[PDB]
Amino acid sequence: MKKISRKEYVSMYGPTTGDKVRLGDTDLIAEVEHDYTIYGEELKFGGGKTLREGMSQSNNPSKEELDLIITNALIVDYTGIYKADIGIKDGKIAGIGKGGNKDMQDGVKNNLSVGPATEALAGEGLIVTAGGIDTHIHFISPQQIPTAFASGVTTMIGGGTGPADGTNATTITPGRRNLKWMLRAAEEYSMNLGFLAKGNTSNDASLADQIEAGAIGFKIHEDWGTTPSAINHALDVADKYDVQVAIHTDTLNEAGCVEDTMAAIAGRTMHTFHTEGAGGGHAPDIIKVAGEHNILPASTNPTIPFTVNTEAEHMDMLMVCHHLDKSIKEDVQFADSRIRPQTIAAEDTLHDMGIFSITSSDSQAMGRVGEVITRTWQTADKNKKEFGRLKEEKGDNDNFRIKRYLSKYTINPAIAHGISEYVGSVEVGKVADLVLWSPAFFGVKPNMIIKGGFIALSQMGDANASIPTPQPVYYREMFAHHGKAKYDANITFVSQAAYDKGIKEELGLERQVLPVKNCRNITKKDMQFNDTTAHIEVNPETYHVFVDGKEVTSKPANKVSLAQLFSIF
Amino acid sequence: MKKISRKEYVSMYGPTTGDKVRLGDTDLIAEVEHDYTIYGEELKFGGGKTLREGMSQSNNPSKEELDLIITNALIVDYTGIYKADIGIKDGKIAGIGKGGNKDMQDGVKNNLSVGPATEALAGEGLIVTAGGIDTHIHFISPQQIPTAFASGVTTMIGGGTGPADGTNATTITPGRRNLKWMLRAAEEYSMNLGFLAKGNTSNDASLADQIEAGAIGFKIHEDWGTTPSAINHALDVADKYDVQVAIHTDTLNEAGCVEDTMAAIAGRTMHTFHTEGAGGGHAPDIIKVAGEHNILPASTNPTIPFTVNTEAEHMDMLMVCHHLDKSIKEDVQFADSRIRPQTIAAEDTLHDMGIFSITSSDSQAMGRVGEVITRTWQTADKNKKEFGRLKEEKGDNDNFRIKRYLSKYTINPAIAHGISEYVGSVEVGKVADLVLWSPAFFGVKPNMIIKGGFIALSQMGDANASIPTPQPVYYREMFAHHGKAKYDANITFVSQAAYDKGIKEELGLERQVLPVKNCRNITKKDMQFNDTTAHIEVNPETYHVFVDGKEVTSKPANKVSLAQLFSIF
Amino acid sequence: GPATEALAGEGLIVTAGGIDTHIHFISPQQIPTAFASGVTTMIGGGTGPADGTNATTITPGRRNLKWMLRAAEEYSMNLGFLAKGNTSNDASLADQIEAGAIGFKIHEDWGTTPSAINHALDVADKYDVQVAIHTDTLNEAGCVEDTMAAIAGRTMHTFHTEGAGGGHAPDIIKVAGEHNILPASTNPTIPFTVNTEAEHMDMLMVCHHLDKSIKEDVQFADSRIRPQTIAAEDTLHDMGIFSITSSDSQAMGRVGEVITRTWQTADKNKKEFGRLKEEKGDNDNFRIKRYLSKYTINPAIAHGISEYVGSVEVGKVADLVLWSPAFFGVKPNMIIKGGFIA
Amino acid sequence: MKLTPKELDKLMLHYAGELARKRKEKGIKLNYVEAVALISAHIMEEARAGKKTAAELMQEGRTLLKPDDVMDGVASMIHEVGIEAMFPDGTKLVTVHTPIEANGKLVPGELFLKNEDITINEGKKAVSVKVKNVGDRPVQIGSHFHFFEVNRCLDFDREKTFGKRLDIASGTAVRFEPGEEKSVELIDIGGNRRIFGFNALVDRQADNESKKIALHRAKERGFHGTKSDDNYVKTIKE
Amino acid sequence: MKLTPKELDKLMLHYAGELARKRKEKGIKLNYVEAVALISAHIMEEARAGKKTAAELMQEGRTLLKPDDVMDGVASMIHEVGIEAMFPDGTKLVTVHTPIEANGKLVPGELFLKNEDITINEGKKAVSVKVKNVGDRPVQIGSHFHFFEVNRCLDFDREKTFGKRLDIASGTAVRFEPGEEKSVELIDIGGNRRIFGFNALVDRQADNESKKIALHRAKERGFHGTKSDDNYVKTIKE
Ligand code: NI
Ligand code: NI
Ligand code: NI
Ligand code: NI
Ligand code: NI
Ligand code: NI
Repeated sequence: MKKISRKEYVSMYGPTTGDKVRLGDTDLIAEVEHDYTIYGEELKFGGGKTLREGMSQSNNPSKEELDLIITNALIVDYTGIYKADIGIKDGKIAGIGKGGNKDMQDGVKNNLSVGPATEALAGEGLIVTAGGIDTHIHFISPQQIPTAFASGVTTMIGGGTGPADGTNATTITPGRRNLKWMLRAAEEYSMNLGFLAKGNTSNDASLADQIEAGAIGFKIHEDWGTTPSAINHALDVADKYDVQVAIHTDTLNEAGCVEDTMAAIAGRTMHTFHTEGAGGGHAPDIIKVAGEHNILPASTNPTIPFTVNTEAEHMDMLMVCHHLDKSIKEDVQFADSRIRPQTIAAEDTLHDMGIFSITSSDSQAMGRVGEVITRTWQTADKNKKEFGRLKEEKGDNDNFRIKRYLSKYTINPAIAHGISEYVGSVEVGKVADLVLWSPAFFGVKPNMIIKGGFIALSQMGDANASIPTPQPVYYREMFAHHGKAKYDANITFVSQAAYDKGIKEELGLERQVLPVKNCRNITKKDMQFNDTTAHIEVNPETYHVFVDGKEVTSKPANKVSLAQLFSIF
Repeated sequence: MKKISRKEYVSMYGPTTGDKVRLGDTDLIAEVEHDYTIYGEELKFGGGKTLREGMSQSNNPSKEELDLIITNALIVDYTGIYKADIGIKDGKIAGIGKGGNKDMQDGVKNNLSVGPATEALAGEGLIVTAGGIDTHIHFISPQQIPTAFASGVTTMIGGGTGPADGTNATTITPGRRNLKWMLRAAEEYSMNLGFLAKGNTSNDASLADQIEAGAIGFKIHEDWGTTPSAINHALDVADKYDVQVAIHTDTLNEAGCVEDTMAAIAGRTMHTFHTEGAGGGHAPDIIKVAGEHNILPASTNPTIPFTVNTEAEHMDMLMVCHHLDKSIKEDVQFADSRIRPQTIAAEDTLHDMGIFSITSSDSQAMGRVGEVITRTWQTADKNKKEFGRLKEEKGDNDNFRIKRYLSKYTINPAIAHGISEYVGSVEVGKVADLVLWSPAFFGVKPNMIIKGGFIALSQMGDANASIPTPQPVYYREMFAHHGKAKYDANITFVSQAAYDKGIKEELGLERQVLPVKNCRNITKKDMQFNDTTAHIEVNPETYHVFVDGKEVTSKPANKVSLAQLFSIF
Repeated sequence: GPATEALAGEGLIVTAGGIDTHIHFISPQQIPTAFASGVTTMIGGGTGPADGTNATTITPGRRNLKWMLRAAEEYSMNLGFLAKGNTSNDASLADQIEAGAIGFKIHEDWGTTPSAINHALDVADKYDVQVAIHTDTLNEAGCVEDTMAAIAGRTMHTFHTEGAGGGHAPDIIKVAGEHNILPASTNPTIPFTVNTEAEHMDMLMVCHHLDKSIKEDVQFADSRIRPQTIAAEDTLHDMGIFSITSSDSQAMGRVGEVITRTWQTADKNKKEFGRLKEEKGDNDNFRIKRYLSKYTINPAIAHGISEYVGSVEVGKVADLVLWSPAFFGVKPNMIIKGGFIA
Repeated sequence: MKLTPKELDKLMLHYAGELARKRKEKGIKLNYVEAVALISAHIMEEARAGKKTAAELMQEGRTLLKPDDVMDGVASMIHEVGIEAMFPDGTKLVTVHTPIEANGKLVPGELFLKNEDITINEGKKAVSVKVKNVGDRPVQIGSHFHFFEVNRCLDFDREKTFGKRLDIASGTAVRFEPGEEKSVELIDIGGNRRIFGFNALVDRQADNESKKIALHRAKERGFHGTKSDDNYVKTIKE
Repeated sequence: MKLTPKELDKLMLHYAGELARKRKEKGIKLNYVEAVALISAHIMEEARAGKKTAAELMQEGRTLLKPDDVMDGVASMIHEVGIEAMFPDGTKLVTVHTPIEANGKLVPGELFLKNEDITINEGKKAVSVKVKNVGDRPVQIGSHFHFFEVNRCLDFDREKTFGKRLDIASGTAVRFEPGEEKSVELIDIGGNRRIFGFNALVDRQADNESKKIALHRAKERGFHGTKSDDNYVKTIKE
C-alpha cells in the first residue's frame, strides 16, 4: 500500500475517476465517471514494464486470448465516459474492463486475457470513440473516402455513380447494374459502405428490384421528382423489405406543401436530410417536421454552426449550383425563400435541444465530407458559449452535452440505417471500428483508425526516419488498408433480401457482406439523447421558428473553435 | 399515475425491490435487490391482459424477436437476486430486462422484443435459477438421469460403463471403445453429459488416446491405484490437452501420505472429490488440502448436513461396500480411521466459511443423485440456525449466504470442468438451461425444467383431465424430451482435441457437441463466493480440525428442513 | 395370397380412427390417452406446459414449429400444428405457414380483434389453410356481429361455439347457423347433466383466478356459463347444427372422452326426443351416421385432410379402430395405424 | 379389464391416499404429499359411491383434515386440491379450496414485503372521461387496449381518448355493465406510439394528423361518441 | 403431489411388503421376495414414524421374521436387506444383516468344498523382513504392491525388498498401525519383472543394475531404511 499523487498517476496512466479533461480547444469539459482498473495493477508496455511474459501477458492464457488490447483508454461513448481496457478479438470488441494476466492479477475475466498472441496499443492519455457514420454521402469522387477516413468517419452511407449530374444532385445509385458497378468498386476502399437506390418512381417492381440488387434503402430527391405518389410507393416497398427511406422534399411546393408530404408519409419511418432546408426542402417550413415522432431529422454541416459568413456563402453557392441570375426577380425570389438565416439560426438551438438528432455531410453537394465531426463539436462549443451549461448535467462537467452531440454522428445514424448491431458504439460484441484521439486534438485530427480490429490509418512520419514521430507527419495508409487484409477489415452493407439471395457470391465480393435490419420500427424516440418531440411552427412571412409556442433562435458566431488553430489551410 | 398497494402488486406480478421471500421451509430469506420493470408496464398473459397483438406483442417486431419470454421472474443467481424478464432465442439466453413492445412501451431493447413468434411463460411469484451441475456421477444405471433431472440438475459429469464393479467404485469410462459406447448411449437422455477417462496409468500414450476419443478429463481413483507416478503423468497429459483432473486419493497411505500426493500434484489444478474423506481419501487428514490454492475442493451429499444418524449410517454402509467383518480388528481399525465424525462435523462449517466450494453426489456410490441441491440447502439452513446470519450480509436478508451456497452446484462446478461459458448461470449468451421454482418448494421440488430453450420436464396432472393441475401430479417428460427435439436441446461435452478431430461426425452423434476449455489455469480463487484459502491442520490422534489455528466443528442436527414435509417417502 | 396377414373381425365393428382438432399440446401424455380411446389424428397447437399453451392451441413462430415437428417423431398419432393468427403483420403470418403449420388459431388471450381476424383470413386464403377462432368473451373490440363482419363470409372453424369454453357473451352460439362457419363443440359441455353447471362454474373460477367476493368476477362468470346455451347445445347436435365434436384437452376438456361423450350425447338425445324422423327402418342408422361424422369425417374436411383420413374408403390411409359392440364408443379392441397394428 | 393410462394413474393415487390414511391412523402428522393424496382419494371414493353431488364433495373435502392432523407448514402450502372423478353422470372436476386451516407459524415461501406503495405510470398525466355502455351486453377493457378503439357500443368523447389507455394496473381491466355509466382515467400510450390493430382505426404513427383519419374512420364505422367534422378532406393514403 | 420416480418405487415396495404381511397373516410361509419386501416396508414405516434411530432399525429388522415364518431355504438367501428411508433428519441407509436364522436344510447355491488347502505362490521362496511404522498414520499394503516403494514413513531394510511383493493371498493386505513393528514375508515378483509406477523409483526392468538406481533415488527422496552407498556414479539415463 503506497500513496501516489494524482499528477504523476495521471501522467503515467491517464485521467482517473473524478478527473476532467478539455476537449480540443473548446469549452466542453469531460469528466471520467468510472474506472475499471485496480490501482497498482495497470497495464503498461515498454522496457521493464508490466506487459511482459509471466507478469501481465499470461504464460497460460485463456482460450479467448485477445488479438489486440488498448490499455488505459478513456472511452467517450453514448453509454458513458469512463476508463477501461478494450480487448479486440477477431474483428469484434471482445471485452471492456480490467484486462491482464489471471496468474498474477486479481480481477481478470476470461474475455480480457492477455497472452502471447496479443498486440499492445497504449491508450493512456488518449480518448477512444466509435468510428463516425456519415449517412448523406454523394458518391461523386472516390477521393472523398480517404478524406472522411482521416477525419474519424468509418462508415459512409449514400448513393451515386460518380461525377454525373444526377449524382452531383442526388445520393442515388439507380438500378441493378449501377448498384453492381458501385458494389464491385467498393472492394477498393477502407470504409464501411452501403448504397441507397432510387425511390423516385411509382413502379413497385422497379423499387423492389433495386433492394434485391443490394441497396440498403431509398433516396427520394426532388431532382428526380418528390411527389406524394412516389413517396407512398417507396414507403410501401421499404416496409415490405425492412430498409430505410431518406427524403429530399420539394422546395418548389409543386405537388403540395409540407403537410401534403407528411400525409404521403402517413406516419411511417422516414429519415429527412438537411431538415432545416438550406440544402433543399419545402420553402420555408420543412423544418417543422423535426418535431414529429416518425421523422428522423438530420442536418448537413454547411449550416452548422451559424456564423457571420454563412448566409452570403450559402446565397452565392445556391446561385452557382442552380445557375441562377441576379437580374431575374424570380431567381432572387427562389433564393430568398431558400436560404432563410432565421431557420439556419434556429437549427443550432434545435441541435442543442435534442430536436435534431443526426449530423451528416451532403458531400460535394453543399457539404464538406471531412468536417462532419468538427462542425458538430463547433456547434456544441458555440451552444455552450451562448446558452451555458445544460440543465441535464450532473456535476461540474458537460458530460450530458458531450453524449448528446456524440450520438449525432455515431449511434443515431447507425440506428437510423439499421446497422447499430455492428457499428456505432464502443460495446462488447460490436465491430472494432475505433478512433484514437489525443484530447488536445479531439474532434478535428485523430491519432489512428482501427478498422475491423486492425490499424488502417495513422499519423506517421517519414519512412526513412529513425522513429515514427519526426516530420513531415501526415495520415498514411496502414496495413489493414492494403492487400487482401482490407477485405477482412471492411463491410459492405446490403439489404436482407440481397444477402439471402447470395449477392456476395453472385457479384464476387471479397469484403464482408452484412444485412441491415430493424429500419421500419424505429421512431424519434429511438435516438439516443436526441428524442425531443415538439410542435414546431414556422411563420410564413417572417420565417421565425417557434417550438412549443416559444421563439427559437441563435446568434451567429464571428469565430469558432477547432478551425484556424489546427489547420494550415 | 396511480397508487397500488404492495400486497396486490406482489400478488399480481411477484415481489419487487425490497421485498423478501422465504426459501422453502428453511430460515434463509432472499431480498430482491433490483427490478428491471417499469411500474405500470408489466407483462401479463391471459384473457384481456397485456401480452396481446398490438399492446405487448409487437405487430412490427425487431429481427431479434424472441422465441420464449419468461415474465416477472425472480432470478436467483450468483450474479444477483433480482426481478426481470428472461428472453430466450435459439436455445440461448438472449436478454435479461424489461421485455415487451417498443411501439407501445418505453424501455424495450431490440434483444427483448416480443413478437408473433414468441411463446409466453409466466414467472410471477416464481424463482428462476440455472440448472444444477453434478460433477461426481457414477454412471451405474441410466435411471439416475431422470432422477437428477427431476431435482433440478441439467448437467451430469462423471464416468462409468454401467453396473460393472469398476463403475460401482469409480467414475471412470476406460478407453476409446467404452467412451464410444457411452457417447452413443448418451443420445437417449435429457441431460448435458460429459465423461471422465481413466487417469490411473503411467502410460502417456494411453492417457492421450482417451482424451482424443472424447473424454473431458481424468479420474484418478485409488481402486485403480492412486500412486504419485500416475498422478504426475495424468496431470502432464491434462496440461497438454486442457482438461480437468479429478482425484480420489489413497485412503490406505500405501504409496505415501497426503503431502506426498500434494507433491505429486506439484501445484497444478486438481479437483478433489469428497475432500472430507468419508468417501475415501488419506486417512485421517485428506481434508487439509481444502485450503490449498491449486485445489478445487468438493464434498459429496451423504456427509452434509451432519446429523445424529450420519455416523452409524456411514459406518454400516462402509462395512457393506467393502465387505468388512466386525470380528476382525483390522477391518474395525480401517473403518474407524475412515468415518471420523470430527471431519464430518467440520465439513459443514467449512462449507459455511467458503473453504469447500462444490457440492456433488457420488451417485449410487455412497451418494444420492436426487439430493445434491436439497442437501446443499439443508446445510445452509443448519449453518444459519447454528452460526446465525453471515457477517458479509448487507441488510436483513441472507443474500450473501444464498449466493455462496447456490454457487456450490451451479457456477463453481462449471468453472471447474471448463463449461462455464455455456452453462452455470442465468447470463445473456449462455445456454438456456433453467429451472422454475415456486418459493414454497424451493430447493426440493421444482416446477419445470427448460432445456436448450424448450420445456423438457414439468409437473403435470393426468392427461385426461380438463386442466393440467388435477391429481395425480408428478414429473413427466415434455416435448423437448422426445423425438429429434432432444438432439437440439442437449449437449455432449468433449475435449477440444476430440472436437477438432470430428468426434461428432465420426461417431454419428446428433446431440450438440461442445468442447471444454480453460481447465488448467483456474485456482481456488476462481470459485464464486467460495475462494477462502487457509492453513488446515488435522490432529493425527483426536482427528480434530483446525483452520488458521482455531478449531472448526459443527454440531449434529436431529431434524432438517426440506425433508419430511415434502416427500411421501 | 401368401403375403397376407389375417385379422378376424367377425362380431366386431370397424370405424375410421377419430380426429381431434382442438388439442392443447400441454403434455405428451395426452397422445397415448387419446390413442387408447380411438383417436388417430390430433390437430392443435402448443409448446408444452407454458401458460400460453395452457390457454391457447398455438405453436408460435418458426422455431417453436421446428421444436414441435421434431418432437412429433416420437409418437403414434397423426399430427398437425396450428400457428399464431393473432397478429396484424402479414409477413409474420406467412412465415409460420411456410414453416410447417397447417393453419392459424385466433385466441382472445392473444387478442381476438377484427384487424387480426381480417389479416389472418387474408393470409390463409393465399395459402389454403384453415383458421380456427376463440372469440372475445369480453366484447372488448366488438360484439359477435363485428366478429362476423371481420370474417366477411370466409371459411372459419369455431371452437366451443356454445361459449362455455370462451366466446362472445352471451351469444356466440348464434354463428352456428351461418353458411361459412364450421361449428365445433368441446366435450365438457356434452351431454348436459345435473353436475355440469356447478363444475363449469368452479372450473372457471380456478383457471381465471376469480374471487367470489368480487361482484365483477361473479358478473363475468354468470355471463360465461349459461346453462341455457349448454342445454341448447345438445339439441343443436341432434339437429345437425353443430357439426364437430372436439376436446380442448387439459384446457377445459378431456382428451380421452371425445368419442365417449359424443355417443353419450346421442344416447341422451334418443332418450329425450326419440328416434329421428330421417330414419329408414327400426334402427338408428341415420343418427349413428350423424354423430359418427362429428369426430371422423367432418373434422377431416374442416382441416383439409379428408383425402387421407376420416373414413373407411378405398384409397385412404388405413387408420382403423376395432370395436367389440358391447364396448363400442368407450373401449376399443385394437388400433391399426398406417396398415399395421399399433 | 382394458385399463387406460388414466386408470393406472388413479389407482396409484388411491393407494397413495390409502397410505396417508394409514399413517394418519397411526398418529403421524401428515406432510404435504400425504394430505393432498388423502383428500384426492376420499373424493374419488365418494364419487364412485354415487350418493353425493360434485358441489357437496367440494364442501366435504375441507373437513377431512383438521389443522392438528398435518405438519406445521402444510396448511399454507395446499391452496387447492383438484381431482377428476367419475360420477354416475360422467367425469367432473372437483376442486377443494383451502382444505386445511393454518395453525402454526411455519410458512414456506413466506413473503416479507415493504409497506410502501408502488407508483405505476409515473410521469404520466391522467385525464378523466365519462363512459356509458348503451349496448345490451357487458364490455370489459384491459389496461393496454387503445381506448379510442373500444367496442362501438360504448359512448364517450372519443376525441379526448386518442392515443391513450387506461391508467390502471397492468393486466387488470374495467368492466362496463349494460347501461352502466362511470368515469375512467386515461394516460398517454408510451414508447414509439405506433398503434397497429385493435380495430384497424389507426394502423400507423399516433399524432394529430392521424387523429383526423382515425376520427373519420370511426365515424364511418359507427363508433359512438365520435364527432369528426363534415367536409372531410381525404389524404393520398387512407 | 409432485411425486418423484423414487417415491413411485417406494410406494410399489410398500405395497409389496403389505402383500407379504397379509400372506403372513393368512399363515403362508414367506418366500425370498416376500421376506425381503416385508423387512423393507417395516423399516420405511418405522422411519416415517420418526421415533427410532437408524441403528435401532438395523437391530429391529432382525426380529420381524422368525425362522418358522419363511420357506425352507429363504434364510440362507437373505444375507442383508438394505433400504433407504427418510427420517426427520433426512435420508439414511438402513441395512439389516442376516435378518432371519436358518432352520431347515435347503441351501440354494450350496458349496461343497474339498478339504484340501490351496498352495499359493508355489515355487517362490519367501524372505522375512522386519518393518516398523515410524509415522503417525496407519499404512496398509496390498499383495501385489512393489514393497520396495511403500510409504517412505515405513522403516525396513529396503535393499532386501527390491523386486518383491508380499507373500499373502491375492487381494489381501497387511496393516501397519502407527508405531507398530512386525515381520512380513516377501516373494519375488513374477512375469517379466517390469516395474512401472508405484513411486517412479524403478520404472524399468528390475535387476541388479537398476537396483542401484532405485536405491539412490529412494535415498534422495527420503525413504526410510534406504542405505545406498555414497559416491554414487550416475549413468547416462537416470
Ligand atoms: Ni438534399
Ligand atoms: Ni444531398
Ligand atoms: Ni471417490
Ligand atoms: Ni465416487
Ligand atoms: Ni378456446
Ligand atoms: Ni382451447
